[PDB]
Amino acid sequence: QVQLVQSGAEVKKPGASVKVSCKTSGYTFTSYDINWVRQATGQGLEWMGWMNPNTGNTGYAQKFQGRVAMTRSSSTRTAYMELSSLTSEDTAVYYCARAGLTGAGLDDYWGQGTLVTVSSGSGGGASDIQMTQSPSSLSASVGDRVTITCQASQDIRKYLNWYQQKPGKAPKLLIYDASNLQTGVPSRFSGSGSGTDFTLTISRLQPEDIATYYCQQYGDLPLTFGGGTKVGITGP
Amino acid sequence: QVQLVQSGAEVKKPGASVKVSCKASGYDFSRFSIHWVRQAPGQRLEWMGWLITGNGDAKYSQKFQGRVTISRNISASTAYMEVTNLRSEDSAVYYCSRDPVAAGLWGQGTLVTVSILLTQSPGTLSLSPGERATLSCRASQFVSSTYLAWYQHKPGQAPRLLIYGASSRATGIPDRFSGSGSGTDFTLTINGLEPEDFAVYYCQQYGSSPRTFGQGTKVE
Amino acid sequence: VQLVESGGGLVQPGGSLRLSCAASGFTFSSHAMSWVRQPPGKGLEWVSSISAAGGSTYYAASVKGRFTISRDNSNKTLYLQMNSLRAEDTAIYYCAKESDRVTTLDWFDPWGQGTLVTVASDIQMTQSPSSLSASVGDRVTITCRASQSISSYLNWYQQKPGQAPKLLIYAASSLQTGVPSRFSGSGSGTDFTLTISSLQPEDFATYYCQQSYITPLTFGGGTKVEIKG
Amino acid sequence: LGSRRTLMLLAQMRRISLFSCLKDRHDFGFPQEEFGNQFQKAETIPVLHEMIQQIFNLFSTKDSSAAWDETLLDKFYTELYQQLNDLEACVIQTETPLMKEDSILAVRKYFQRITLYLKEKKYSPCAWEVVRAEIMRSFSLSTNL
Repeated sequence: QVQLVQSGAEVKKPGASVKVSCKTSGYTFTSYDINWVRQATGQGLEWMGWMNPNTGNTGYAQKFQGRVAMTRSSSTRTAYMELSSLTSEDTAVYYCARAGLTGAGLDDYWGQGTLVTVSSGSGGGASDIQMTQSPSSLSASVGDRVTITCQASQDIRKYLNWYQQKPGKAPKLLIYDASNLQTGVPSRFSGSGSGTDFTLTISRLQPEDIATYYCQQYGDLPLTFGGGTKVGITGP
Repeated sequence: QVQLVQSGAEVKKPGASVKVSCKASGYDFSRFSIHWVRQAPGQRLEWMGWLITGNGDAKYSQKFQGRVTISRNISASTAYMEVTNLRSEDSAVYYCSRDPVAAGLWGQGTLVTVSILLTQSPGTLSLSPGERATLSCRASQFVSSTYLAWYQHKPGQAPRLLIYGASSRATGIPDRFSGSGSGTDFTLTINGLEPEDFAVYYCQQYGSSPRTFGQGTKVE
Repeated sequence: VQLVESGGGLVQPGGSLRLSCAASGFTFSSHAMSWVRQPPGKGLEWVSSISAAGGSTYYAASVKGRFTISRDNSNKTLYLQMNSLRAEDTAIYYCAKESDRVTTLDWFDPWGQGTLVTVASDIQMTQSPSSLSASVGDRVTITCRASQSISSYLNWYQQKPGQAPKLLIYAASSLQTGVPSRFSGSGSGTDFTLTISSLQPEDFATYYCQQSYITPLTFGGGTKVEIKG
Repeated sequence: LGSRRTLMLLAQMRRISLFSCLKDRHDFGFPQEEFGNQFQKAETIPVLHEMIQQIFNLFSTKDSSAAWDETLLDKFYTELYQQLNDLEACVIQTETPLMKEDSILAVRKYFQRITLYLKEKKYSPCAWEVVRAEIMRSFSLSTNL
């Protein structure tokens, strides 16, 4: 089985550095890029950068350039992300992610997360692609068809993923390439849309779907996630 | 390197039996099937049968049923073909070949000197270097586009496969061999006649059993 | 070569209708066939294609799951079953013969007279300009841009008011038999051009480009060539 | 198992990341409909045979030999050869009117687009990575992996 096991919880002072490790197992380390995504307390998913474990190539989001360094140790089958000059805004769960079938891009493989706490918010750049996900939260009853929209500032053809993130867990990929259903993900989760309008649709709402949903794009860098929709069920 | 080496030529009396060996090297013997094809002098190719080196199942062409036995030695990675009740008509070069037609793996042949209608048109055609040979192959029954092949049968040597799957060039075959065709009317094309191109080309079908062959088009 | 469409009519939203296209003058069983529609006052839109022997079918995203293309090679007839009809489906439906046994890397020729029915792709085709004014004798240039490389798989069609489209150029530059030498096509990859060296009175028409690189097959917005004041 | 080993070798062949080639991404229009539903796998044997033969042809060109590691390419050919053998052995051991000749032609046209793309892009490292990733996708789809 493909497994990404990350280092434990960290508590650092402001100005200090933190190095998170991601040890891989199951299938050749060198063939798949490792991406790093963080998620601050009460925030959405934020892409930090990527590293090709074959050659060592790295790309970072502008927000983290000069502060973040992604490394790998082939001998140990382990990737690393180091964040320097930590500030209070850097307190987040850091996740590593293995690349999909193409050996590049974000996928269903994710580490467990690493809590970096800086004891004494989200968003990219002006020109970055905007994933405007609506609504931010909805509350339908069991059985209702939940309809979620995701809007893009630029035409990204079909380079979109739809993730379901449960509380305290890593995100699970539901739909890849805007409309293909991920294996194992129940058929009732629909992927629809092309270009600048996308729409995920959970049909028979079952309580095991109560989670926050995001739309990650890959039609240009950096990778931008949607706002998020907290789907919840309404009782008496 | 991957190689298929056959036993030396044998001379037999009528009524006797002959056993041809085919030693394989460079690959895992049990992973591929071995076919046996013969060619009488001045005649076309004739499929005899196939054998799966893993379990040992064999299938023979109707003409050889009861006369031929195809066996293997897994320890020595050698395939064997034995023919009984030999006659003057069995005087032919016998070839062993590995099953993936795109691989083009064949033995050097073994001449036993004993003392789907594929209509390849034309039979012989002369030309000079710098011309376009428009060879043709037609089938009686419907042959799948994927199962048509083209070979360059040099004198006495194994047939050098050029086009497998009616349009794909094998590794080594130059881009001048623009072989087309699909369905029942297939074609072999040569753009610009190189001096070394002169040989008798064959069209094979590897779809339904038995695997049939064309007469052969002589380029001179 | 003739293609005769029938079965068109007024239908209620949600209802169903079956269109027919009777073919003659050619080997129907050896050619793939397509349905192309044209909403009132709008451009051409590829609907569906079926292979020569009927085993392979392709549909535009807007009709997938609602429409079904089928064919009877014995009776030389093409069919289009339209279910769950919407106001969006209101259009003149044309059947067209494709040059090969299967779709892609081909062209539509000829087209039927059309039948009236009254109730997206990742390759965008941009035509420029949307309309142009020209005098008899003028050199006319129409451009067509593809969102990605389509090699040389671009066709040009001429459509006069109240008439069905007609093939002018196939495979970016090949002139169709019977089309005057004043028409010429050029380009490869993403940029293509249709040129009329000296405009004649019979050339005032709407011109459309069409990519045949991959399915869904798509048409440009169209360029109306009009008189000059 | 054999299909997984083919993909393993094609994944190992990867030299550069597709993330460095995002502007060279291209839609080749893989004819997914020609491989039908997973229930009609017997009828898709000749189509799958053509697909594997076309993958072999694409990766055995002079340009492919220059672009990819020889050791990995040889192991890749071995795996493709094994898959072709299994298909041929089954055919030797059909009643469709077209014999899915239309489907085989659609597969050929798809590989023709890949060939034209590589030529247009002058066999650049990015063009080869886009093609390698496309074959990873289409091969998994054709084998219902």
